[PDB]
Amino acid sequence: SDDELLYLPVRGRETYEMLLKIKESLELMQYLPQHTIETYRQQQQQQHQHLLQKQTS
Amino acid sequence: SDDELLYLPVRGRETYEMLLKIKESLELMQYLPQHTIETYRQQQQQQHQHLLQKQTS
Amino acid sequence: EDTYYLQVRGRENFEILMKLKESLELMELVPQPLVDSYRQQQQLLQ
Amino acid sequence: EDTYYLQVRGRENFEILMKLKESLELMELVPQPLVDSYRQQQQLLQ
Amino acid sequence: GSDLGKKLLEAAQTGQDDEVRILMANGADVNAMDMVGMTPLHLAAVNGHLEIVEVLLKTSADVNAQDYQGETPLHLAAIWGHLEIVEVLLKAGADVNANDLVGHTPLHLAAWSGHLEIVEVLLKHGADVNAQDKFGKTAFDISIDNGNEDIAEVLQKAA
Amino acid sequence: GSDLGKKLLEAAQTGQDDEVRILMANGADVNAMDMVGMTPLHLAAVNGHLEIVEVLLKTSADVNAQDYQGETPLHLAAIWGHLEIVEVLLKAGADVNANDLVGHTPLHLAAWSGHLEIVEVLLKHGADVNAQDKFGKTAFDISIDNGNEDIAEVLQKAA
Repeated sequence: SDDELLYLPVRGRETYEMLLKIKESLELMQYLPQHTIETYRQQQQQQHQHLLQKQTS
Repeated sequence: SDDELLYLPVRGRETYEMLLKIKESLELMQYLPQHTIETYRQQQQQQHQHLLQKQTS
Repeated sequence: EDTYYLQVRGRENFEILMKLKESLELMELVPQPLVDSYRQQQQLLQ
Repeated sequence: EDTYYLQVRGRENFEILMKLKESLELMELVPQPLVDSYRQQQQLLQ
Repeated sequence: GSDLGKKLLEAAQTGQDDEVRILMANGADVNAMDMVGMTPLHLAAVNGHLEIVEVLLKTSADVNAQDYQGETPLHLAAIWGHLEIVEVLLKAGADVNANDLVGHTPLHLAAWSGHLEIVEVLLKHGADVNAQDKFGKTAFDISIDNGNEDIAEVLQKAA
Repeated sequence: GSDLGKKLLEAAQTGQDDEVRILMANGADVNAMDMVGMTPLHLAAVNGHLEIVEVLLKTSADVNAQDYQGETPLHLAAIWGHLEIVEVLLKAGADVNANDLVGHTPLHLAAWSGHLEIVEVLLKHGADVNAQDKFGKTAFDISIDNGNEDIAEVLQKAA
């Protein structure tokens, strides 16, 4: 049994292309092994060691 | 005589909606008087007085 | 107040984002009735 | 190196952007052949 | 639609009187439409360019031309508060009761913006105070919403 | 498509062996498809879950099931370098020469990734070294592109 196939009407090339880059990135994640995800997510957890702040003076 | 009417095919609600917010913002600018634009643009020129930089230490 | 800073790589990328920053910031200055006419227009074209 | 910082107002807005940051950063790890299969698939559905 | 057409839209928008006259002399389309369907006359009305409005009104340009949203030059002179332009559009045969797509009359839009003198002129030319938009609202109903008490009372006196 | 179907896709992806067995016992669809058309067997192959692959291959699940891109579990075990999984898929009747939408065989994708042992196994099961993708490229042509000299020479010896 398949996921439901919906359609999204998009006014214009530019919005379409943008939504396509987005959809593509969300869907093709499915092809990644968890070893790859977990590597990514540990990379990301380690970015938190050094947190973002707005600097002053 | 009218501007050419092109159509942009968009896969999905989400990309469509995003491209619609964009198109809308680009088109509806036409309704603004130059006094309003020029006010905006002087506001923007004055933001340059204080430039953005990445802070350190 | 509600000003936000960001950073982008690539001159072409910066130019697109400045074009949209402009058009999105100016949207607040468009009288609501003309916005409503406009959104009416888009719905009619469906 | 080519890391970029940005700032967003609104928790819902941050969540969408974190979802897409994830999916866009992971795209580099998708073997090109499977990307090519995928884009082939999209063109066929036209 | 045409090169001179776009230049004339832009000259009308930016208040380039001599450019307008020269583009028109060279045969620029006075019915040129921008991306929202506005004519040079619309854009001259938006941007407050009275001389350019008067010039364009000496041509075949339709004073009651509708953009893609159904706005006439009189809608846009009204909302942006260009009293002189409102006056000459009305003299040139502007329909005082023209409806845009959501059923706004120039009176709704003068009410919305709080332009008192322009509400007065629109009433003087027979603006219909009992006209309802898509959302069932009079000029009055909108003056109320937008806290325009001066205009609220002028509108109630006329209904 | 179904609730148990999605849980089984996710249990297969995440290597939850007991969950897989329990979902299947409770009647979870073994042909459930994710958003790219992958079956639990595809996802077990991607993620290297040998036990889960062996379990699913004792069901009606099609070993040659194609996702929306034409990838079979053998394509994905091949590209991600899961030698044991490649071996059991081949034993379970995996088509060694299955084509995806751009004409990649499992051999193209093992070549692409530089998985030498897997190229060897695919040849051993009769991989066709003379197969061309959409872009006119053999396994060989791709080993060359991706600087896989070991695999380049194994492929040339077999053609």
